[PDB]
Amino acid sequence: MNTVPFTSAPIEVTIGIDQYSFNVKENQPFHGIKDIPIGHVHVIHFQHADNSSMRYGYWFDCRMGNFYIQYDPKDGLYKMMEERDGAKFENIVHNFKERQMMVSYPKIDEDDTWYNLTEFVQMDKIRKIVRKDENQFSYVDSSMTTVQENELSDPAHSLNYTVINFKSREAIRPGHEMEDFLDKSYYLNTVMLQGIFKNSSNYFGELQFAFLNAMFFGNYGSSLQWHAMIELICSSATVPKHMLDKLDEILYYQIKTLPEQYSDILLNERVWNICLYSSFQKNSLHNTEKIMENKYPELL
Amino acid sequence: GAMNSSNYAELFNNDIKLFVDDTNVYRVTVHKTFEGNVATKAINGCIFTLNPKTGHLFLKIIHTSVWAGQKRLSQLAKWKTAEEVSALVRSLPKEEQPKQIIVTRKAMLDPLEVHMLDFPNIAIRPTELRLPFSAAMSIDKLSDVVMKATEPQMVLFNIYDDWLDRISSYTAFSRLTLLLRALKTNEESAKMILLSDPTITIKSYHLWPSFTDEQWITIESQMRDLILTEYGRKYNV
Repeated sequence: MNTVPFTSAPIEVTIGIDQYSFNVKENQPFHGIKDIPIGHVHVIHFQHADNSSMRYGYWFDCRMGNFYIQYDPKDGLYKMMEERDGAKFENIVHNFKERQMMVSYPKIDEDDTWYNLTEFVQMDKIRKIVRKDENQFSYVDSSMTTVQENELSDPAHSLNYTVINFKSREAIRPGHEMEDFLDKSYYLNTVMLQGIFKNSSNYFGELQFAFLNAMFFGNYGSSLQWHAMIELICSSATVPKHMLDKLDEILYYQIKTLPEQYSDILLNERVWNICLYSSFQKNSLHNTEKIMENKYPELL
Repeated sequence: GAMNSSNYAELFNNDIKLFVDDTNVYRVTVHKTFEGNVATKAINGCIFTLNPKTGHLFLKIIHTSVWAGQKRLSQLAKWKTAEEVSALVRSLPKEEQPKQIIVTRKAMLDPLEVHMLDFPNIAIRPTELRLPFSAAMSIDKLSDVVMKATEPQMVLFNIYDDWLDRISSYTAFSRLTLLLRALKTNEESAKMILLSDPTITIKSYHLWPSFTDEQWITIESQMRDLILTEYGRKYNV
């Protein structure tokens, strides 16, 4: 079990760790989060009590180093940092644990929610979508724009999601216009899976990471990417049987985890109605269709 | 974005543009089968591609053979239209290629956009105008060349005859739409109005009769009267 210590909590803030959240009061004696499950990526995220604008946070994997949070009163945020001194860090964490100044990652044993949301998400793939190669962890916030948003303004602070565009030379073979537009199987299987992603796992990894950025930060560009990657599969007549079965499980846990009160801004009516009722895969997402009908029958 | 009565004069500026109407591409007669079911028989169609400034009409004849063994023909018809327009642009020298193409039906937007991906500088636009280009097959000479075609064929016309010698393209387009609106509302009445005086003929190289300027005013008056009557009848007002 890994630990992310905090130097202090000088400003009142809601702290998230993955799907969990805790309110911390200004100067409350809070010194971090222990018992973090090894083997998954994690996100630690922040919303200041005084500005419910700029949700921000850090993707990390505790296997890749010793990370801590320290408030920066110049830049006015909680910053993730790496401690390279193994002994200093073990000693910092042991003191804070002994003084019980740390909250415990509150995983229920039966509960596979976090695994299910991050099954294909790899820290090495996050660092290629979020480029800041001097850190082993990745900063994301509410307002960061995607490379595809910038094409239609700072390249260094962008989300480098794979560009998907159904009306692009990339998506449409010359002489196969109608065929490729109405059945995107060639765009999905040759261009995206064989060409760019190399395998379904990397494709699902980006899809899951896009969803989580949409949910945790209300990152609009991420929400657009999540929907585009769903639509590309649902709009392909030819999809490997295992990809469809896995997609149904992925989306089921995403829909299950969404805050009930956020369905209006994070779910795209057209895409979901298409996927579930119109598309080639209308009959292929049983679990996702059942949770969407019972939990958001309005949207449809 | 969309073309309407607020940006009407844009049609007659010096930026090359074409209207595309697909309403006569896929044409059927519905009939009973021996077993008492219903079936369609396709007849020859046409794409109506018109430069509203010059009157140049690119009439692509759609021969019934293009439908043989195809499914979902009303959907294919939009894509075949987009394919042939795209082939037409590529066939024109660069300085003749349109800067915009306006589709009379919004269902053509995605088909044409996808077929024109090689031409990012050509704007594909819808219109809020209710244009009567569906009545093109009420012009006897256009109907004749479509129905006689034995293979796919492109035929070039000037839908304004020699009118631009005497009137502007705004006025020529207004006369064309009035004529086509009348032919669409009551073909029989419109056609009677146009040929009632057998001393006025259609030149071999023209589509419409050789009316003097005063005769065109009388004709235009009779077309408006026809359109109004039919409207009163339609709506009992």
